[PDB]
Amino acid sequence: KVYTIDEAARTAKFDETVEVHAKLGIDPRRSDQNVRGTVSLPHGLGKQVRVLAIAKGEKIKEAEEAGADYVGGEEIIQAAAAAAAAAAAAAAAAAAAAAAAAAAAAAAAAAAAAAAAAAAAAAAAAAAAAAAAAAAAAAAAAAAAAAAAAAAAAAAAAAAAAAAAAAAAAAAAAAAAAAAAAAAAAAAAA
Amino acid sequence: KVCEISGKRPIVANSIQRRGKAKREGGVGKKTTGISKRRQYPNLQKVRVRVAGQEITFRVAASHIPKVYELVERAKGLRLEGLSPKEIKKELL
Amino acid sequence: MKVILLEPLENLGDVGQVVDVKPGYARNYLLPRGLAVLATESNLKALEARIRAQAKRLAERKAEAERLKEILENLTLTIPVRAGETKIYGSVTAKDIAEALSRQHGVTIDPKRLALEKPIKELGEYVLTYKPHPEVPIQLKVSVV
RNA sequence: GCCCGGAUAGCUCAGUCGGUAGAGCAGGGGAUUGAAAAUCCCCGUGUCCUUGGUUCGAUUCCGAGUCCGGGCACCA
RNA sequence: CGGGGGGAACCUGGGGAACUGAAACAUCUCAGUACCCAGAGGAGAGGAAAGAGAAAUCGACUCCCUGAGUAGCGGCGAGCG
RNA sequence: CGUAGGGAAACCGAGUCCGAACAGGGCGCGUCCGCGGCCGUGGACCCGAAACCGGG
RNA sequence: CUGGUGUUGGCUCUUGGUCGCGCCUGCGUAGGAUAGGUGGGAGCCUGUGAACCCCCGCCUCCGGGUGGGGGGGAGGCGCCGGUGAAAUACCACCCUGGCGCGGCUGGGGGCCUAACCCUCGGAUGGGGGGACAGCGCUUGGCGGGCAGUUUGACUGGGGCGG
RNA sequence: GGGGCCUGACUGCGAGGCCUGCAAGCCGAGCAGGGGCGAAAGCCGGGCCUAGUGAACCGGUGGUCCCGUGUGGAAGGGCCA
Repeated sequence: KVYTIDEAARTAKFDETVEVHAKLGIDPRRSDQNVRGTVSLPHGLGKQVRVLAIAKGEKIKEAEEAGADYVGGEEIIQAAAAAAAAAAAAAAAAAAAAAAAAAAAAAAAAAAAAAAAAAAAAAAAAAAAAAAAAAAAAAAAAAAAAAAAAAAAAAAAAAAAAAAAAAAAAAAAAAAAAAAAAAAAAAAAA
Repeated sequence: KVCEISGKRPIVANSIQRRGKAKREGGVGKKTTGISKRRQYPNLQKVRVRVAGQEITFRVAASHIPKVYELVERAKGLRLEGLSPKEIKKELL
Repeated sequence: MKVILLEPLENLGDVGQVVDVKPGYARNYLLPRGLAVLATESNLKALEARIRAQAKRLAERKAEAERLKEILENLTLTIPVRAGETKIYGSVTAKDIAEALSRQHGVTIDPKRLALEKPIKELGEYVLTYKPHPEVPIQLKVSVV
């Protein structure tokens, strides 16, 4: 109407099952694309941001409590490497990549915000917020959204997640917005 | 021949044969390989029409056909008849 | 091709309808068969003039009926017929009714636009309806002497 | 110069709509026969031209180098 | 009432060549020339900006001198302008 | 026309062009009229084709 | 000769391409079974009448998949579980192929008559042909029937040869 | 002939000559840039030398201080290759 009306969700009970969907170019040029691993978003959304990180035996204190729950160390590296029906994500600092034991038996991990010692640091807001989704053969898009109690707090994806549109080199025009799920669907410009 | 309405008449034009890649593409450019005189005719057609009593045809270029159905509408407000198929057309302007 | 109809037709009909067609059709069919005419503004405005006239010229005979309704819709007639008992000796057709009502109130009436079946032939109370379109039921009273 | 089509066993060539590599013929042995064919049986041949990549894998999907096959142009 | 036909050139319009030049030749040139037709008149055409073109610009058209063999056009040839 | 040249140009100027360059090197001091020689354009020293085109 | 357009019209049958939208679509191995991808996702469906049985279309890998209509009655699904690369309900963008109506333009096939065209003891009409043919503009092609031309030099004459 | 490091099969210039109707053809010391080999002196602007070539015009690429039809940009030109 005169803007993209989130409070036009006025279909069951507790609503955090709304979404943002779209489409773009198919194998544009020759590679593909990649979303911002947990887009920081102008709202922390107060979500239980499950960070199943890849810390050391030293980051068991504050790698958890920077807007998350559980974090392990060397006890989930080599001990949880032999499990195919049981056993967000930070990254081991400097350069110690996770495909030496944690790619054994496509997931979801870019990195965590820098500090060189802590995670819940002397300035920590962008660390518990919105989601991300990479390629998808046909289309792509497909992200999460927001909570049931939010007037203006839901319209946070106009120049943020719908401006994740910064990894589509060339093909056509990388936008075909269509938001809302588990009830209905509205579609809007960004 | 000529349009009785418009005055249009066959005009003389050239027929130019060319060859070559247009400069605006691959280039070198085109080369006229023969020009020659020829004419373009107006698209003349036939319009039989009732009007007053008598039948009256026009020789007229297709572009101008409607212009006749204008006259027939302008012709209603007139005193006419008197065995005059051709003498109508004349008076039909 | 813009044209205004006359003789209604299939796919395009009731007179005076402006509708668009193939110039070949108009030109080699409708116009020469007088089944429609060019939708020239010359004619188009003359069409407006057929409507604007008749149309409103007909809210006369409609608003004039209600101007005559608001005199007899309430007013009474009263006929001093020469009758015997409850039954009457002669009848009372409208040529009487209409006439009596002229010489009783100075108003003209058609013996035709009534709502009459039989000629009464019977003393009592009756109130018939009039015509056309919206209708005006006049009130009448039957008597003796 | 630019757009098409192709490559799979010795030869000519089929196909998952991403999960099987196959006809036919030549080629070698066996049955038939006065014979040579045509017959009938059995057995060999696979960088599926090339590295990459999508994906749980690929022989068909995509980028690609490559060689032939056409096709349409152009040539101061 | 008009028309018609004539008139040395000159004018406008409708049609419109070739030799030639390019040291051959086709694009190009000769040339919208020659010629044919129609029309006009003492002249004809044109003529009061839906113009020019870079100037707070000029102000119908025609003719002469300039501008200038410049601007350009051109098998960027011949040459045209 | 001449009093200014260089550069394709923007431009700069007794200089300027290439060049990164206080290397090098390239280009960088009358008109008007008469007369005569010659040249270009028009037959252009005179005569001559075979032919081509238009209209009769 | 030929495509496109104009002159050029009615009425049908038939179909393409497209895009609106709405319904389907999917069966390598394991796996309840016919799992299209990626994300949501712990709640939904039912008196906005479910479980169970029959008639009935459509699709098929012949296993089932799915829709209408009848009856009926307060009960169904997912999570869990397990196998897989991916798991289930439900909602989202997302054609892999197919139908169902829409619009937009595209093609054939029929019938018509009134433009055009031929005819008729002369007709504002009657026959026949007929939206083709003819003619305008435009596209490519065939094209000594015709036109304009070109067909080099050296050379113990020219040609031939070189 | 064999080996080692290399890319001077350089960029910007060229005193001066050979040859010579023109236009071409050929040799060139030396200076600057930034290099290569050498301890260095020095040498390197392809190849033991003399054939392996094609003016202009017209286009194509890649560059680029330039031009850009009133102005800003385009279109299209020029310049270098």
